[PDB]
Amino acid sequence: IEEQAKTFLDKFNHEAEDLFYQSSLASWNYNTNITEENV
Amino acid sequence: CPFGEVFNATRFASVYAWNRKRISNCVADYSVLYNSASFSTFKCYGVSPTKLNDLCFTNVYADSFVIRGDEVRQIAPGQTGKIADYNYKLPDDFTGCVIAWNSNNLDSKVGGNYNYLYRLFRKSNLKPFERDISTEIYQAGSTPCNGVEGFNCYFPLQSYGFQPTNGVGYQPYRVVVLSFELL
Amino acid sequence: AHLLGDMWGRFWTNLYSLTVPFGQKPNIDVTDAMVDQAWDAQRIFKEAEKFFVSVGLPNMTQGFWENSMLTDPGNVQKAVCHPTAWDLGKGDFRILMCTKVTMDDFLTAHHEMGHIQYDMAYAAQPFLLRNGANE
Ligand SMILES: *[C@@H]1O[C@H](CO)[C@@H](O[C@@H]2O[C@H](CO)[C@@H](O[C@@H]3O[C@H](CO)[C@@H](O)[C@H](O)[C@H]3NC(C)=O)[C@H](O)[C@H]2NC(C)=O)[C@H](O)[C@H]1NC(C)=O
Ligand SMILES: *[C@@H]1O[C@H](CO)[C@@H](O[C@@H]2O[C@H](CO)[C@@H](O)[C@H](O)[C@H]2NC(C)=O)[C@H](O)[C@H]1NC(C)=O
Ligand SMILES: *[C@@H]1O[C@H](CO)[C@@H](O)[C@H](O)[C@H]1NC(C)=O
Repeated sequence: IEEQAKTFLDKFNHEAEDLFYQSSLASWNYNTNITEENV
Repeated sequence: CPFGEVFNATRFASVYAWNRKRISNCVADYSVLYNSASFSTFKCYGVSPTKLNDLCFTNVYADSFVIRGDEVRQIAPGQTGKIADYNYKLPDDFTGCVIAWNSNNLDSKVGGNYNYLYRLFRKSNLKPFERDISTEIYQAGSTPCNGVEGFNCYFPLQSYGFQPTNGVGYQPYRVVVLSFELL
Repeated sequence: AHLLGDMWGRFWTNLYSLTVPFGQKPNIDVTDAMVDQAWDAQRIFKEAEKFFVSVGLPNMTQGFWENSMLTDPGNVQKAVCHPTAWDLGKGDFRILMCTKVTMDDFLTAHHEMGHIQYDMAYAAQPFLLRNGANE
């Protein structure tokens, strides 16, 4: 049913925004200061 | 009136289990509040702010919690959203005042402060000033799901992961809601 | 195919010195007027922010000014130097470039700020719809 999909995406929209953040914040620290302990 | 704790606390309270201090017989000076200029939001609803230091009630309640920056607009009479629906609901004839100030340096910590949760699923919106600290699993489409995540079903609490490098509107704000009542 | 200005003939932009219509007229270049008024690294973006507030678009987010790295650092710091605009999430927008005082990087400052103002506008949609409308 359609209302089950709305409750699916809200759970997604909260877990993704944090996991995309850190995964892109760590790509910033590699791009502006290169070590291999950043890669 | 001992506003000490109630304001300058070292650790606030979650948004899904707000606190509730019942200020009582005292000498309250809302001027030190009103003019402190440290507050980013000071709205008064039942009564304009300057006339507070000239009235008397029966009880003042003070509720305290921590939310995101752009969720301070749901702490008002007659709103909707994840916070006002089921975390903290204000009646439709509110009387007190709502105060809020940014607290990025105290509550946000590098790596993410995962200790500030909020409820994001409930059966029905809260009654005004009602509180719900249960954790019983949710319930998606018709199905048992005897305590256990999975297809259409999952915990009801999420956590702000606050970070210090978060644009405004994503940084933690501390909120205090004063509610004057007259039994 | 081997006389077009690059390896594949994709751009003909390296044929300008052979195909210039009037070579006795200098094509306008404001790089000397930038180093005659002591414009720092920060003036190029502050005049860029005044262009966008001139048309009715919001300011920079004020986290934009500390977190960003507008030049290569004062350290001899190994850091991929390539103009780009980042949208890390949670309303945190950063620009990474190594800007020199030139009208070339005066223009790509306006280009890279345009990616930011596009990013700041659709930040109220859900997460899976925060791209451009097509590629
Ligand atoms: C915990 O809450 C307290 C009550 O709001 C905060 O207290 C106040 O800090 C002010 C500094 O901005 C003090 O102000 C000044 O007071 C001196 C005399 O002490 C006057 O000469 C100055 O004119 C006056 N300046 C201003 C801004 O008008 C207040 O005196 C002080 N309130 C008290 C204690 O009576 C605390 O700041 C807060 N916790 C902390 C440490 O931040
Ligand atoms: C690149 O960044 C890393 C981490 O951000 C730096 O490495 C260490 O960072 C910690 C902070 O958590 C410091 O306490 C250490 O002193 C750092 N290591 C060293 C050897 O200094 C690293 O320093 C950065 N690169 C440069 C060139 O400074
Ligand atoms: C943008 O910032 C400038 C100062 O940096 C300020 O004067 C201006 O009012 C701001 N724009 C808006 C719409 O507030």
